[PDB]
Amino acid sequence: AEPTPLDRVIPAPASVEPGGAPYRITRGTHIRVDDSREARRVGDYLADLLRPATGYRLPVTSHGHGGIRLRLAEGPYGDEGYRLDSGREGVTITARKAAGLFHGVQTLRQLLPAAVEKDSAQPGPWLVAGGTIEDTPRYAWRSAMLDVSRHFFSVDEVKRYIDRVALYKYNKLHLHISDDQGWRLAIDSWPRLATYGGSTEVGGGPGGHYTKADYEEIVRYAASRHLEVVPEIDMPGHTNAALASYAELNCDGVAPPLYTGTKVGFSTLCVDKDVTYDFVDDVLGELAALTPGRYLHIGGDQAHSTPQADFVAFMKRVQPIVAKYGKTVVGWHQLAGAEPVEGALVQYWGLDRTSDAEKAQVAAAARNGTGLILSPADRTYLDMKYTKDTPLGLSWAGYVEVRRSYDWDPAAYLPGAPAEAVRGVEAPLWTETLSDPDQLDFMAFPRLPGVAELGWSPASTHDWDTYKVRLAGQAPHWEAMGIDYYRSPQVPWT
Ligand SMILES: CC1=[NH+][C@H]2[C@@H](O1)O[C@H](CO)[C@@H](O)[C@@H]2O
Repeated sequence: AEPTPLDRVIPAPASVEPGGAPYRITRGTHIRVDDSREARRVGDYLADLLRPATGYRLPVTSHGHGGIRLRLAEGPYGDEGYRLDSGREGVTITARKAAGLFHGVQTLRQLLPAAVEKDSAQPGPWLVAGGTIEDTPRYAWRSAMLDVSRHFFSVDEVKRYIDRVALYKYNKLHLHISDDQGWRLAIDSWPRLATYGGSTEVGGGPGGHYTKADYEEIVRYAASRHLEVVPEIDMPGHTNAALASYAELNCDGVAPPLYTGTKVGFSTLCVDKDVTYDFVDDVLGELAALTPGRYLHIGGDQAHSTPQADFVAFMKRVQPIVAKYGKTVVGWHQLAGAEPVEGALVQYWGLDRTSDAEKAQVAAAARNGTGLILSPADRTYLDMKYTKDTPLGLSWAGYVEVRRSYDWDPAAYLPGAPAEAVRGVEAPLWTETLSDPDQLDFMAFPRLPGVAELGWSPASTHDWDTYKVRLAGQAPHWEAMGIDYYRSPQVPWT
């Protein structure tokens, strides 16, 4: 009978001005896109979302009057923002670019009743609160990571996770496609990596890998949901799958057995063998050809078997290879202490218990111009248990309930780091313990939207007490969408 309030959206929109009567979507509603082919793709995506639960035809049309209009226009919304106007006559989403229209659609779906997400016809009514939202993002780096190395996830399961992150306006998908327990991408020049290095996973199950066509399909689908794919080939540590596949990559020339455990820090590429850099060049060159995004993530975490000076020598030689293939380096924050090249970004995954000296090394790099991606392990690691009783996940970084994950400020977080060095945030989901897509959802939700809100919303909107009510408001939508989630006692679920 009553619309959801115009402000009950995550991320919190930059500006919300409620007023006037709601729009009611009915069988006469059309989706109008004018003559833009870019807007027509967004219109078709919206019609796909709405047709099952409404049962309405919802034709996507160039001309029309009233109804839902998606309009590309010059305006003050940048590359990702939009304005959404709703009243008795219709709803109009205006933006500079298709990504902004797409973000406005993600808001519109949160404004609609939870039953709109159902996959068969529902009664409605389909109300959208009256007023105007004007919305633009705080940070440009708003990313979610999936580890498909520890347990492998199929192309369709990666698409499903893309659809989860698209709900909350993430714009980057970091795929961790190599580790000790699996190598997940076909490399034509090193064909044993995928067939043998991809042949298993944590726990000894059958593993799998993406053919180049599978990977292209993941990239294409991600782009259709306005996610830029950031692939990671972790080096020089976390390389057992590669080392097990090619004896010659090992310092002693002996291939180790495939690894199906969960320990870390034991593996290393051979920093002083020429073949090591031919291998990296070949692999990063093939990956670049599949990567229309700007970045290649070279990892750099837990190289505990690589002495410091060898780690530095290795990264000095590898960073220029990323440049050669026309991309920007991203590494885990161990790179900060190993001469990051100009323009390289580092991903901070430390926690409150990380040494002060280690924090200061990252802060010094930031002060020196190195951009920071924040993903603290005791804040935004979605594989981290909520409490001691969580049946999945890890607790190496302690326990991370919903409020802990949300309630901090990226601009005022790492001591000594300039706020302008912070490019944004990431919510990584590591998979030592997760082996099916429902377990992924149970650990991703309900913290995933909170990290998206950190990336997107203005600092002035940040407030746990009001955010938790917006978060409780998502639960019926997730139930209609088939998403399992942790029902935290911190959140006032209805
Ligand atoms: C960057 C980073 N290195 C470690 C750490 O994060 O924790 C993950 C599990 O939470 C683990 O899988 C990974 O090897």
